[PDB]
Amino acid sequence: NITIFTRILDGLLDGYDNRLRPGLGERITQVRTDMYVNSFGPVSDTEMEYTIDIFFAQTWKDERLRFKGPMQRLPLNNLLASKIWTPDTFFHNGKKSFAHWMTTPNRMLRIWNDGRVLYTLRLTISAECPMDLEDFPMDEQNCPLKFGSYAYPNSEVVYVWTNGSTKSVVVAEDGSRLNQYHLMGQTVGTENISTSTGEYTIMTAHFHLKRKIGYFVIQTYLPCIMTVILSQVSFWLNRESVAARTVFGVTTVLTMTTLSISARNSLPKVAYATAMDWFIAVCYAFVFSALLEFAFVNYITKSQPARAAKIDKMSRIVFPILFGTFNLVYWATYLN
Amino acid sequence: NITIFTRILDGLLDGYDNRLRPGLGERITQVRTDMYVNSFGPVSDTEMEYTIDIFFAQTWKDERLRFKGPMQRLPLNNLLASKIWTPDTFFHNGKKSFAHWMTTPNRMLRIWNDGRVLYTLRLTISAECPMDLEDFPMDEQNCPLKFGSYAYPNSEVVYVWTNGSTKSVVVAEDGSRLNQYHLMGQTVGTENISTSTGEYTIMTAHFHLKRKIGYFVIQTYLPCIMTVILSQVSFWLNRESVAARTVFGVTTVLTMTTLSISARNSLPKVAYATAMDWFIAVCYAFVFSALLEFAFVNYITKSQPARAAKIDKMSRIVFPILFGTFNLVYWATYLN
Amino acid sequence: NITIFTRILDGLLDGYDNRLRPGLGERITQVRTDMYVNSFGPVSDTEMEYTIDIFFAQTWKDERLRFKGPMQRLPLNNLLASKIWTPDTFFHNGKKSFAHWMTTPNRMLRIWNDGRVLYTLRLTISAECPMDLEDFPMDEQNCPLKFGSYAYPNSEVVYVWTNGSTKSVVVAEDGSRLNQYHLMGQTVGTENISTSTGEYTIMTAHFHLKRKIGYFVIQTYLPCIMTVILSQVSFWLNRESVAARTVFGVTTVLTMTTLSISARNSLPKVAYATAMDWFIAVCYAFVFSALLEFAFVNYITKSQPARAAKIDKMSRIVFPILFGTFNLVYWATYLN
Amino acid sequence: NITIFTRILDGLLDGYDNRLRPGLGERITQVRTDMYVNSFGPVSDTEMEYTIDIFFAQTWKDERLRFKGPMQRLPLNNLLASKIWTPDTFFHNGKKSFAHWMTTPNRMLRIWNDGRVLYTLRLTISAECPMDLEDFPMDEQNCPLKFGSYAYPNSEVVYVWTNGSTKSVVVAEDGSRLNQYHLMGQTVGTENISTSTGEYTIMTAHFHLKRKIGYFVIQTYLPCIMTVILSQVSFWLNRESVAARTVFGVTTVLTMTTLSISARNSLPKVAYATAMDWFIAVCYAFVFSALLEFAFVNYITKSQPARAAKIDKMSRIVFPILFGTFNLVYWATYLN
Amino acid sequence: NITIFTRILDGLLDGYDNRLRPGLGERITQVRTDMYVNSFGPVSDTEMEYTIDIFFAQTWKDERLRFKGPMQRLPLNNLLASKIWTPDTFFHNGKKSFAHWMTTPNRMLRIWNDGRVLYTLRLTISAECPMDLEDFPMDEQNCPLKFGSYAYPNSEVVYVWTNGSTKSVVVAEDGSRLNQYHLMGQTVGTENISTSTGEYTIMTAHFHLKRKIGYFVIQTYLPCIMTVILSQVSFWLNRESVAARTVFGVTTVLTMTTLSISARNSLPKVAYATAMDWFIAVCYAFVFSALLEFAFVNYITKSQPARAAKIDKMSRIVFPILFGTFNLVYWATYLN
Ligand SMILES: *[C@@H]1O[C@H](CO)[C@@H](O)[C@H](O)[C@H]1NC(C)=O
Ligand SMILES: *[C@@H]1O[C@H](CO)[C@@H](O)[C@H](O)[C@H]1NC(C)=O
Ligand SMILES: *[C@@H]1O[C@H](CO)[C@@H](O)[C@H](O)[C@H]1NC(C)=O
Ligand SMILES: *[C@@H]1O[C@H](CO)[C@@H](O)[C@H](O)[C@H]1NC(C)=O
Ligand SMILES: *[C@@H]1O[C@H](CO)[C@@H](O)[C@H](O)[C@H]1NC(C)=O
Repeated sequence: NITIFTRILDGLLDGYDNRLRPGLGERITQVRTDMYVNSFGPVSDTEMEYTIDIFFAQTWKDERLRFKGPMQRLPLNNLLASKIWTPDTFFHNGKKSFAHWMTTPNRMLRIWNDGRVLYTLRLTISAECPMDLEDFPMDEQNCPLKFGSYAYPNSEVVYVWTNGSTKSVVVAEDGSRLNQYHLMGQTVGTENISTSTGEYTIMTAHFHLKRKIGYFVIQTYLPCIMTVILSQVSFWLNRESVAARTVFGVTTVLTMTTLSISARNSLPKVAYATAMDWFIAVCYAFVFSALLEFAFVNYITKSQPARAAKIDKMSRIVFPILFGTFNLVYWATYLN
Repeated sequence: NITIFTRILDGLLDGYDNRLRPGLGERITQVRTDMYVNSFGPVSDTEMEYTIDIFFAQTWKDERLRFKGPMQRLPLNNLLASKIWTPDTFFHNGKKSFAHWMTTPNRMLRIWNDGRVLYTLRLTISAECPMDLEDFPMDEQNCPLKFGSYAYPNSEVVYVWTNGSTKSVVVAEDGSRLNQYHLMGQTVGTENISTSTGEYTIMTAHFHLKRKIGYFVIQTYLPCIMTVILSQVSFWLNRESVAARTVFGVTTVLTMTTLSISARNSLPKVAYATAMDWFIAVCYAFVFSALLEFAFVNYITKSQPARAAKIDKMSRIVFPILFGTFNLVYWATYLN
Repeated sequence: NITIFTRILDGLLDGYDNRLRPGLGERITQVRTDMYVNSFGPVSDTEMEYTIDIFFAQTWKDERLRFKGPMQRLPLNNLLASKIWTPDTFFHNGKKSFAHWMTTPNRMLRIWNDGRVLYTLRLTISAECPMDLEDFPMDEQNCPLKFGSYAYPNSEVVYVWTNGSTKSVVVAEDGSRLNQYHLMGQTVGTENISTSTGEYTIMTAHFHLKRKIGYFVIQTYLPCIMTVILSQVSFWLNRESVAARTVFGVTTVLTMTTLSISARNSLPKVAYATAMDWFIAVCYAFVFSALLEFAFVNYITKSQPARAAKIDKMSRIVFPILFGTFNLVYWATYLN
Repeated sequence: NITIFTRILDGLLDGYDNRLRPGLGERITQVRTDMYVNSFGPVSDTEMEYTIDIFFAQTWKDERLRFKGPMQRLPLNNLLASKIWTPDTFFHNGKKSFAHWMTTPNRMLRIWNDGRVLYTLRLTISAECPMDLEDFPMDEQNCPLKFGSYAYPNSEVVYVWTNGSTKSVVVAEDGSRLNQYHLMGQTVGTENISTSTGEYTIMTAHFHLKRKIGYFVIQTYLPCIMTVILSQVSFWLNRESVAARTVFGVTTVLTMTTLSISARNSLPKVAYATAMDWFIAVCYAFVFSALLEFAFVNYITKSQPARAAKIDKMSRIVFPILFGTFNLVYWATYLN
Repeated sequence: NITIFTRILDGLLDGYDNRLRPGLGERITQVRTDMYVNSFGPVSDTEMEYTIDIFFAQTWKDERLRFKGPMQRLPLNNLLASKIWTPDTFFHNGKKSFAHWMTTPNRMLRIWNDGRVLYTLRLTISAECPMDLEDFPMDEQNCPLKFGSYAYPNSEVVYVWTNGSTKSVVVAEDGSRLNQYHLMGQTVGTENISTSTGEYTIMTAHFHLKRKIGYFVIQTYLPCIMTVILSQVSFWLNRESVAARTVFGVTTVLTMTTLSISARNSLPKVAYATAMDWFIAVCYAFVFSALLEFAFVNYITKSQPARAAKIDKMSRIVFPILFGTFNLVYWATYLN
């Protein structure tokens, strides 16, 4: 009762050429793609890439595989995958894609009487995600995933998402777990590209990432915030205490300087200014300006002590308000 | 007397198809899994994953392999592994699983007269272990290990642990050696998951990890503890010594600041506060507040020196008690 | 109607030897190469190399593959690639070249009735790009890409770019995206090299890279600029304030020192001076010289106070002008 | 005269099954192992592992390979290695073992008339070496190397070292070169282990490593030694010089603090105290205590100046002696 | 006219056994080796290894390959490489050697009528280069490259360099480009080694490397040089300025301390002192001694001010001369 299955498989491969796509010279082969994200791996900002584990699935029609038997489906494994024609799908932005072979090559092959074929494949893709860090860290990144045929133009093989966008891409609840990103949602798109070798259909899946703030708050913003507050303490010290107020300005300015370098060490070496950089510069100005106020006051503490005292007392109030006022504009500007 | 063995093996493979699971269309194939952990590799907190070396073993019944002979068992190696059907077991959370091929592919295959099959396989899994670092470092992590069929639904192939939980998972005494973790114990669990391709049985093994404290004590807590004590020394200095007390506050605050950044460098970039972070903040407040006390005292040392002296003398006692009182609440809160 | 295709392929391979190049002993095999850069990967300055993803394409004539049929072209995949002769092309400067095999080996094979063959191959090359960092960061780097035959001398196999330079190399608009480089343009070149085994033709593709400045401005130049300004503040302080002015000179000089080490940490360990290094040295001299002025003034503040005061007042003006004057010469010298 | 060799090899493989161990069902197969260490690779303390390059050799008896001919030996290469049965030897603690295939798979196969077989194989093992860093750096580590059969229990295959321990393991004079370790010697051991699948013989080779001190002396101890001496200089300064002595204590304490963190950065994240840590703590106490002495003296310099001066003068002598006395106990305690 | 080539190749393989070396049992096989270094890769000092890309070539005589035909040579590729016997050459010190397979395995095979064979192979070797850093950085390193047979003793296979040393090893002009090394020249050597398995011939190629100084000058020496000069400035300050001179000594000593740690971070963890370390120690003594002079002077500024002033004035001259005098001895000692 099992030998029946074996005979059918031999018949299907009898006179079957895997080098020829189904329906060659008769029509255009249609392929349906559905993606299930097993886990959305970490996003390496420095390398401008991300890791993803998916169960990539394809469906298409092959008349040569039509069969009649008691069983309407033929679940199988990688053993028969190489014996028949499969599309030469590849990822344009996939820099290094390697499948999993342990314990067994994770491949599923199913066939129905009508000749429909289902070929689900597991993959891990280190695809690149270019990002415009103009509003970093309050940025919404759109990491795409582009794949298509390598040798079959749009006139021979066509890729189309199955059903709607919701069913086309499925993300596991526990899979979408990142340390510094929120997976807001997913979208799909298709387009044609003309090249030297002809037109090729392209399937693009976009993942909307909303960076979660709070790590940099504990890392960069707070030290800058407290650093500015530390410098303003010098305004409460006597003018004649030249040495004491000198340390406050010198130490704070250097403290801000090292934070600027340290903060960008983890950040990618992008040749443009981010929102964080502007925030650092403002904090640098406050501490730097505070030092100037002391130096200017100390310079005129002899000729006109009266005005010098007014500046010191006035300074204690002006700077905290300006720093507080700036923050509301800053955070409100980006958090909206 | 050895040729007898060779003839039997040829007979078993005579007319045997490895593309068809045993008992197809007659019943549901039952698989028993037992795991022996050769060594529990290091846990990379930054990468939120861990390494494990195990002798994964599976057992199932195949009537096609029934044989009669003087020997009741047929120990073998990887040579015959690929010649017969094996389950397409894979690890859902296994990000990169690679077997060991040196000196020889570590695979064992045994067969009995009844047709029972034993297939033990060695593997090294870089599986991911998501962790909720709300109580870090005093946290108990539950790193799971999920595996199941990739192409055979729950209606065809079923995985079940053999005997009880104790015998199902075995850990070598010397294997469970980690630098910053205690292997409290192991547990097993099974569940069904419904997907587009059908229901699949899932086997989950949970390892209970109790992080061992003491590395961070020598790394983060003690420098913070001594740093707070260092700042309080300024309370024992004369008020007029403005420059001397100034250095204590400035240096200590920056010292705490750098520790906060340095401490999280090894810690993963998680977007939420840990218990250690709260401890750092409190230590920051003490040193920061100590500076305020000196600044406030130095500001009113002219108008009302009497009250200023009282604050200084009172400060020497209040702060150490508060810091000592806080620690008892802190450690007792988490160590319980 | 499909079997016709299968018969033709069998006929082509009937009596076809892939170990013999086409037109052997009759003429010289001519190969046309066209390159399409899918994406210009990051350039690792420390490793003096770069990553590139290209669709390398070759064209040549093979009389043995002449065929007659209804279809004038035979699109195919990697399956037939190994069945026929192909050139042993390799990259001389390619340190580690690995192709992409997922989902399928990205290879295209096309044949026409005349016998023309097109063999496009995807590759990722970690080629080395030697750079002369004499004008770093204002440098224009010319990263080449050299490839040629490994076993067929120039007398047997010849590589020539197809059409002009513009069509020979094509770069995708989104592919040429780097963090700290501008892809100004591309060029091609060919040359013969004589070795022990004979003459071999060489095909060289040069990419002109214009480093984009601005990352180092926020990283190195600005801290140096503000550091120099910070030191000059000591010139506005009273001479008798020995301790206060002492901190300015000491802290600034060390600040410059650490920047010099930190700046070169990311830079490759090149045994020669860059333009940035000279800029750092000048900034070091200003801060260092400022300390000398205070020390010299403090030494003669007793014997001849009159001249000491003149130097201090004069110093406040001389140094800022010299630093400002130097920058115009510096930036203008390289930005031209 | 060469064809004679070819005929014999064909005869040996005629009717030879590599899936059956020699002497099956007649006796227990005996295997002799001899190891020649080509080079003892570096030991990664952080990863708790080491690299080793060896020419692993095995010897056993196979009656099926008995032959008669003019030549008493048959030197060969990897070509015939896969054609005959070989043991499934594997390394229990080998985390990632990969052989060398360039230029050719480094395998030797020799056969004599009696049927004795010699199978030498080159390997590189990233085996793990657990270490008890209780006396670090003055520690003697015993890195083992365990290997045995994966599928053949102790009742079928037995591993035994050949001759004595000296001949069993051979280390090249230039191979045993490490940056921070001395290869004192080697030893061998055998034991039986009972598991679920049966008893398996185990062969263990232990390498005695005596860590060479001197790198940490220039890295950790000396900075601590000079740091303590630097703090004691404050004892030679006048009491009224509050600011000057303040810097000594503050800077030295922070200097010790950063050394503690920096020292353990290279050290593995072990959750227990090492000998170096205790040495650091003592040095921390001296600098910390020195600050207390100044603070205590400065506090009572008004009420009882006489006793304050005695403490300062006495302090200059007590602390250096205690630090010197402690070192003799420390180094002598571990260097014995 | 092409079929003639195909027939000859079939005849050569007709009755040809690749498991038997040529001239077996008749003479000793002689192999000539010539090396062409495509590029001398970077030398990783920390890992004590280097990367090299070479076109390794071998030549030997095989009577079985004698043929007669119109063409006197048979250029080929990797296709026929595995069909015939080749030596089992391996690199003793090669830790990880991997060939290049893209676009095609870079292998050339040529045969002449007499039976001479040429087999050029491309390789990339991460060989280890032990170094004695006694005179670092002014050191001349001799990185070797050892290779030989793995299974054929010296009595069967012999390796000999072809012609003289100049022709034996060839280095491309642009290939020998390193960041911190000069390729002074190359040499070859041969020797016999006796082991358990017999005598094996060894071929050794030595590369003479002259480290280029200048990177450490900008990294370590200059900061130390300026640091010493900075400390000596305190000698020009008034004795009563206790606080000011205190900062100079404290900051400079710590600055030297951090440089010592930072300098060795890139340097390998060698357990012995280098020339740079001695230079650092001397610079440490100057800054450390300068602090002692101030402390000693400040201690006796009351009892005998006259002698204290003499020391200060004398100190300003003695220390710069000693530091200048030391450098001439230092650099001249190693630069000769
Ligand atoms: C691509 O080409 C096909 C040709 O049938 C067309 O139907 C489709 O709309 C095109 N897609 C785009 C995005 O232009
Ligand atoms: C999974 O399905 C099987 C069907 O027989 C059932 O017996 C089992 O209880 C199910 N497991 C769970 C966890 O629901
Ligand atoms: C290389 O040799 C060929 C021989 O035909 C010649 O035509 C060509 O000009 C040569 N190229 C160069 C750069 O000399
Ligand atoms: C292991 O078992 C064998 C059985 O023959 C015995 O001879 C040997 O002594 C045992 N080894 C140990 C260490 O117990
Ligand atoms: C190695 O042995 C051969 C034996 O013929 C001898 O000719 C050669 O000189 C020996 N080489 C050395 C370095 O001793």
